[PDB]
Amino acid sequence: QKIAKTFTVDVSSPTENGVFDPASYAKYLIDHIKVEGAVGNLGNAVTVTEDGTVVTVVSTAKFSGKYLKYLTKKYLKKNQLRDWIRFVSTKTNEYRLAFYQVTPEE
Amino acid sequence: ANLRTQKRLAASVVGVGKRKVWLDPNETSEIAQANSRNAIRKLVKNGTIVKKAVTVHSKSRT
Amino acid sequence: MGRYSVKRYKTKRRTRDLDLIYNDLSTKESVQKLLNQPLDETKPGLGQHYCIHCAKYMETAIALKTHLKGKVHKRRVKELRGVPYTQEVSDAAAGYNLNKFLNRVQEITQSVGPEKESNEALLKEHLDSTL
Amino acid sequence: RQKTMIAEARNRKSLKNKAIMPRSKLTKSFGKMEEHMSTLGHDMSALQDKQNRAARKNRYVERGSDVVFGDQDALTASTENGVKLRQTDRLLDGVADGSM
Amino acid sequence: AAQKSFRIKQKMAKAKKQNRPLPQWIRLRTNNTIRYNAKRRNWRRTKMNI
Amino acid sequence: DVVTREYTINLHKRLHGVSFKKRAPRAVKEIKKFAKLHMGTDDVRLAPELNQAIWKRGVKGVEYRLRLRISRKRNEEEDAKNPLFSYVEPVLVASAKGLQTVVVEED
RNA sequence: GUGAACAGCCUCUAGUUGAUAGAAUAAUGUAGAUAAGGGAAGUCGGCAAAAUAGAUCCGUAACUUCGGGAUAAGGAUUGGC
RNA sequence: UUCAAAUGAGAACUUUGAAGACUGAAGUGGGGAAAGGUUCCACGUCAACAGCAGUUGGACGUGGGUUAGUCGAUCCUAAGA
Ligand SMILES: [Mg+2]
Ligand SMILES: [Mg+2]
Ligand SMILES: [Mg+2]
Ligand SMILES: [Mg+2]
Ligand SMILES: [Mg+2]
Ligand SMILES: [Mg+2]
Ligand SMILES: [Mg+2]
Ligand SMILES: [Mg+2]
Ligand SMILES: [Mg+2]
Ligand SMILES: [Mg+2]
Ligand SMILES: [Zn+2]
Repeated sequence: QKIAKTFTVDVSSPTENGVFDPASYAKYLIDHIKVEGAVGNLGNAVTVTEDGTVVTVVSTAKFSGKYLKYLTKKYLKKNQLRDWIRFVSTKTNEYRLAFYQVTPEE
Repeated sequence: ANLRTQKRLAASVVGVGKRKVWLDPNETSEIAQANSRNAIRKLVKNGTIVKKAVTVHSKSRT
Repeated sequence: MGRYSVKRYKTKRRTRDLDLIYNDLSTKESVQKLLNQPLDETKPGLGQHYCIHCAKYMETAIALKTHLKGKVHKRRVKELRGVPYTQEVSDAAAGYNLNKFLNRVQEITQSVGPEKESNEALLKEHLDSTL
Repeated sequence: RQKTMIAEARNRKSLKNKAIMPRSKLTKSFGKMEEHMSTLGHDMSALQDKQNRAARKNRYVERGSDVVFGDQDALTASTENGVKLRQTDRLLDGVADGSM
Repeated sequence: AAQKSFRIKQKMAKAKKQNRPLPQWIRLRTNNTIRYNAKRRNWRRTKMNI
Repeated sequence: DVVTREYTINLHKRLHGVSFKKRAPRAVKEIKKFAKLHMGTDDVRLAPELNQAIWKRGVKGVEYRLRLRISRKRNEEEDAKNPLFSYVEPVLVASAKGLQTVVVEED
């Protein structure tokens, strides 16, 4: 029916490397998650919170990990981090932001 | 160098056609050393040889 | 230039102009003379079944009914709805004989307009009754 | 800037004939990463520290093979027909000496 | 043909073993007049005719 | 001498009347001749990104105007028949219209 | 995918990118086109081209072995929302 | 068809990458029958041949490779011999 589902995103690596803003990311999710085809319709259905290293989304209305990845990739493209940071799944509905492979300059 | 054999072996090992196989142009000597499918598999694992994605045939307009 | 335009709008393959058709539709006497014609072999359908708007002869009453129940006739009627666009319009657009064009505009708006509309309505109801 | 981004994307993309290579399978360089992050306007201290740690970990120490065989080659006469050690040479096995 | 007879395969084996240039030590022999293999056969030049 | 400049090449008047199968190859050759004229170097090398910019709209869809960056540099190899060569790169701009030749400070 | 369709056209998987090249753009050719007004006056001869063409609706003669002729002929329409 | 790099004394024609195209499932794809007979593959390699070229090759030199109670022959009979 409307069993609540929890999705977690670990932003620790980009945040500690100082290229990411978890508060801006969570605000972007709050402003851009759609319910019944419209933004701004999260009344007691979708809740997004962040504690500096983990962003949690609790949803009872048609939210998938594919949708979360789509929105996160949109945010990274908007911040011009899409070429360097990717969104991956560690376990089911637990995700993280990682960097792409970079060889040292020396 | 002549990497025709390595291109064919990489296609056969990965399971795609030769059109979907990418050999790193900078690791030419490393690729040239690979005479066997086992070495080809090692190159695929370390990323010298990469499988490309399919070309899209979208059905949005259909 | 191209073959379609040349072989359609050649000089010898010309059709009746919009202002001439407007003058034919303006008065009831012209409508009567166009509807009631002597039987003439040189015209299709012995000169009967003639659409005034399209300025075209059809072979039969059913053919005329099908033509009237179609978009081509509707396009011609919508084209004829407006000002007939004489040379006075182009002269006024250049700024020439402006008072003459304004007089023609007010005459079209007052006298020739509603009478032509009433003639069109009467022609349409006559065609509907007789077809 | 938006028009320039459109032009750069058009020059980069060739989607009608083939797909774009995956970034998860490609690798890039820290110089390009640093210049892009500097253009974005972040702080490069943590990234530079990580790169310095990786570079100082990636050490090369000369080994005995480097000492002895580093500047040499061969050590074995190259055969005329490109054969192995125990492979017969139909053409030349009856003529033992290279002058003949 | 892939499904061939043993007789055909035997003649093919003999042709394969005959297909070679001269040994080089033949040229060094005293009063040698054999200077090349005058009966060399190639698959695309002269057919074996079964 | 080592120098870098940005130019606009008018490919429209140079490809005017060219057979459609030859338009992009002739554009490549026109860029090579343009660089030879402007830098005095018979050795002209085009960046593959510039080749992509030339060929982006097929064999007969070359742009009217292209913004090029041309760098005359030194031929570092000791077997070089000429001491200098030109390297031509694309300049992906918002529009190639209304741009004058400028000198880039090499830093 | 379009479309009645294993048709033509475009694409995915897979496979090619082979066939001496470069530079110019005279005549004459080979292959392909357009053309004012006239409309077979051309020519042994309408040769060759052009015109027609899918689908829906109206309508269809002589003759006939009654089965056909027949898509006879002659007309009207077609998009998008 | 084009660009760069590599290889090489030498690169329009070899290799890899970067592009643009094409075959368009009645294929320029994947397998077979007849026929051919090692052309398959690797290493070496350019005198001759590949109507230009050549560092490439179905070329030249040296080798490697085809594993069956169940797939076939083998057994049966057909027209016939
Ligand atoms: Mg021309
Ligand atoms: Mg004419
Ligand atoms: Mg005559
Ligand atoms: Mg005459
Ligand atoms: Mg008839
Ligand atoms: Mg096609
Ligand atoms: Mg086979
Ligand atoms: Mg072979
Ligand atoms: Mg030759
Ligand atoms: Mg051989
Ligand atoms: Zn009408």
